Amino acid sequence: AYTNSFTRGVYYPDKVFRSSVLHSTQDLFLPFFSNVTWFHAIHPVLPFNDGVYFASTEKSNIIRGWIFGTTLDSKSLLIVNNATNVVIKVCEFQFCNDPFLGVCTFEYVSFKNLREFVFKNIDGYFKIYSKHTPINLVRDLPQGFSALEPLVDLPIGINITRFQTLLAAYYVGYLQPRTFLLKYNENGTITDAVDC
Amino acid sequence: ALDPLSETKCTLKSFTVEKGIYQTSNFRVQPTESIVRFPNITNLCPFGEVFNATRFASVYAWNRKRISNCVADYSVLYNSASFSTFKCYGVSPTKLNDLCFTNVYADSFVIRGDEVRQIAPGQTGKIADYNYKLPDDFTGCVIAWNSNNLDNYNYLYRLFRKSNLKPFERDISTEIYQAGEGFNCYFPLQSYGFQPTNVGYQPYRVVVLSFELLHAPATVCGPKKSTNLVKNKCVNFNFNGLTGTGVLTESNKKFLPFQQFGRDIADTTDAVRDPQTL
Amino acid sequence: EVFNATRFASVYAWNRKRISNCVADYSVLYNSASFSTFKCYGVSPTKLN
Amino acid sequence: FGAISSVLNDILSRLDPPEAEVQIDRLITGRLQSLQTYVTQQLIRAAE
Amino acid sequence: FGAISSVLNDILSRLDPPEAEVQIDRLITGRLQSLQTYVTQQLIRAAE
Amino acid sequence: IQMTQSPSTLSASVGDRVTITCRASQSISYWLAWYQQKPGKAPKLLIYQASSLESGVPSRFSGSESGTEFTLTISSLQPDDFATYYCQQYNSYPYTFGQGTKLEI
Amino acid sequence: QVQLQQSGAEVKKPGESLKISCKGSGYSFTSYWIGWVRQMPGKGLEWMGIIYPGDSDTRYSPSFQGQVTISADKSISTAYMQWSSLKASDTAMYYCARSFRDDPRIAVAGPADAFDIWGQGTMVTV
Ligand SMILES: *[C@@H]1O[C@H](CO)[C@@H](O[C@@H]2O[C@H](CO)[C@@H](O)[C@H](O)[C@H]2NC(C)=O)[C@H](O)[C@H]1NC(C)=O
Ligand SMILES: *[C@@H]1O[C@H](CO)[C@@H](O[C@@H]2O[C@H](CO)[C@@H](O)[C@H](O)[C@H]2NC(C)=O)[C@H](O)[C@H]1NC(C)=O
Ligand SMILES: *[C@@H]1O[C@H](CO)[C@@H](O)[C@H](O)[C@H]1NC(C)=O
Ligand SMILES: *[C@@H]1O[C@H](CO)[C@@H](O)[C@H](O)[C@H]1NC(C)=O
Ligand SMILES: *[C@@H]1O[C@H](CO)[C@@H](O)[C@H](O)[C@H]1NC(C)=O
Repeated sequence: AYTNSFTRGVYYPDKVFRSSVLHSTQDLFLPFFSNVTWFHAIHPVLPFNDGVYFASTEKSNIIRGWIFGTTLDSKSLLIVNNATNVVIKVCEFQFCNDPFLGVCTFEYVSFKNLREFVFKNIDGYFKIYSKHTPINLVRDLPQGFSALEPLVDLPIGINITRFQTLLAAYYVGYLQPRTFLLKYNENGTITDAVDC
Repeated sequence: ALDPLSETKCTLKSFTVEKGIYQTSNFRVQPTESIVRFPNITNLCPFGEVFNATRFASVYAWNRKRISNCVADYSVLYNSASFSTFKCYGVSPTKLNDLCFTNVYADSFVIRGDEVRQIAPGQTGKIADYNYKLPDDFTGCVIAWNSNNLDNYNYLYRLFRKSNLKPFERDISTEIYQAGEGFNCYFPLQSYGFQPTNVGYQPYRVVVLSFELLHAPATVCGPKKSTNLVKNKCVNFNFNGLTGTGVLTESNKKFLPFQQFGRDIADTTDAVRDPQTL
Repeated sequence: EVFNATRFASVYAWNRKRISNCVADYSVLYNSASFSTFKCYGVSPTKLN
Repeated sequence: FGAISSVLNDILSRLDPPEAEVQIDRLITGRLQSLQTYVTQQLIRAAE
Repeated sequence: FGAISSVLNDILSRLDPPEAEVQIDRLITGRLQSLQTYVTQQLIRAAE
Repeated sequence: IQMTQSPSTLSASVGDRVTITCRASQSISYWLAWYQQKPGKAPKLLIYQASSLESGVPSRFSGSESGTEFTLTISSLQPDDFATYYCQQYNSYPYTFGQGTKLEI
Repeated sequence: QVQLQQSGAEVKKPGESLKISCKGSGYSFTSYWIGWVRQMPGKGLEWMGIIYPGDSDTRYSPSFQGQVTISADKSISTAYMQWSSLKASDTAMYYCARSFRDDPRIAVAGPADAFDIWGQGTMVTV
């Protein structure tokens, strides 16, 4: 199954505020109107060649975390929150091959909703790009634009070539070093862009 | 320098100047005071944990420590004669005490004597080829001591590898020799020829202060003292290393929680978020 | 015969050997630690081979 | 213009006078050449 | 233009980046200055 | 830089924490190895390179360093910790050793 | 099972020679540095001498020049400490010393420490 990525997959390129300018950049991005793969969850480890833009269609928060590494078996990122404490580590964890939660190497303890996530490492800088918006649709990814901002900067510096979710429609579009045209509004918010 | 009449005579190079209008110089409002603006990050940084450090790792497994929420007092470090060579490229050895970085990395590793020149932007060699290479545009300073007295068969280096490794990259492998698994191809890593019983063949330890000048919330600043903030007065201001002359007025711009400062078309900083009071 | 040769000439009587019809295997020369410094001005140490 | 930074104040605050001379000379060559292209193009268009 | 060779591919196939940067800097400076002289001559001749 | 070790004897009970010193004989900052010897058998490493734990020894025995004065520390005394111990440096040739300590009821 | 198979106790008198052993079993004897440390009865150990058995690189201590000829035998794996004129002062429990291995063991395997594992101890009683 595949789908057309209309406009989603854009984030804030830098930390410099601008207003009513047209700044162009050339980095790893998801091209516009490109082919992205679709997955449904009624009745998968993929590569991470040059950055994978992750889009999540969550209804009951089935996906609770992701793994990023090479082994992914009792040896590697983990994101878990028991509704009271967000725990994120890149340890060589002692978990099963299919880790779950019933109902270290980084030695600091860190549909209705769309939880977009651009999990990328720039010299180790693991910037969390996210933006949530309410929708009402079950068919496929709704068309829309959202400028994602970095939330936390953790120097993971780990090798990411494969990824696996933790118990949605994930679109593995390998971000390519392509030139993009971005437009900042008067309020410093990206309103529209052109994959040039 | 007396009066505009003499200024006109001077710029016309004649004792008798003709009637008219002439541009002589540029009227510049001199800074009346000096403003220093830096965040409340008074937490001193443990630079002793890397300079007075008793432990150091080898080059094949060079450890890196991210530095944040620090006070970088380079005064005693620069004035100390422990630095045999202090070759700063992106910054100055004497202008370290006033700069403030947003985030920097500290790398510690050991190198031989003849390879000191190899720790520099745009260099080659055994280490710069197969063990550890620096960025061609690296900004910062290289610290190498006359560690012959300070710094024994436990210092390693690589000999054979596929190709060069990216700057600041960490590659750790203890097998898979080039040509000659338990065959002639064996352990591709050999130790240095040092010994407590053993000038150019003597060890020289190196530390590199990789100064990352990327735009970010400032964490490590020098030992500077902040002053009171005045408005509508061109002064010599200093906002986290950004200097210049201008007025500081309360702006109505709505900065986002992640966006630190703004810029104009001229790539000059148009607005600055005061680090002490947001 | 020019690098690992035993007998060599002095600087006031510097010898020269014309080299032709050769396969210049620069690989062993470059990867070998026999050269303390390789200061090339028209070429590069890695771009020899 | 081949300089390590395009902010003149940053260059001044970072580089000691010895290498700052070479860096500022590079920046001056670049900016003066660009201003020469500017004045030549502007003056040709002004002659038009 | 003061470079060790007149062919770009010859410069590339001989010099590693750490010094090819400076050599290509000299070559591009010369070639860009020549293009600048050329476009200024073309502009004044086109004005005529 | 003189070598002085303390004490001559150490009297305590189970569960007690003790702290002794092995002051550096010379500039031995980098390479020093700590040894644990039981009465009648060969000594075993406590802390080699002055910062690394050795295998085969319980964690209650530990060593520390401070400039020219180093440290051997027992966090939790046990009834079988009544023995004599020696400390040694190996940074520069030749290598020297310690003196010892005895416990009584 | 790396083991310095050190010889048994020898009971002799001053004047004659002695051939003691420190044998490698279950590993490569050339890997670990064989340090010679002397532990007199009632006191601690003492570095008496050193030899590199790889090429018979021998360094006699100043107090042992001429009276002690330390050597090594690699065929039957007997690291030697030969007293050409045995001394009553050398009656002690001799422990041939191995070297530690914690970082890049295959690289050096030697001179890391002075105690990895010792045999039953060659008790030289003169
Ligand atoms: C991350 O791991 C992958 C392996 O999954 C590395 O990719 C390989 O690179 C090595 C380099 O020596 C090659 O030998 C392999 O054949 C490559 N395999 C594949 C599937 O591409 C990658 O280089 C690693 N990246 C980092 C930064 O360590
Ligand atoms: C690094 O360690 C040295 C050694 O301890 C420090 O130097 C001593 O300096 C303090 C500071 O005044 C004196 O009080 C001590 O008396 C000095 N030691 C001796 C033996 O005289 C040094 O301060 C530390 N820090 C730096 C930056 O060098
Ligand atoms: C993406 O490519 C597949 C072929 O692998 C095709 O079946 C699918 O229709 C394409 N998606 C779009 C949106 O064109
Ligand atoms: C969640 O887990 C953390 C540690 O993983 C723990 O400290 C915390 O108490 C847990 N909270 C709940 C509500 O279980
Ligand atoms: C020259 O001889 C030395 C002797 O050890 C050897 O290591 C080196 O590889 C030789 N050089 C060439 C080019 O063969």
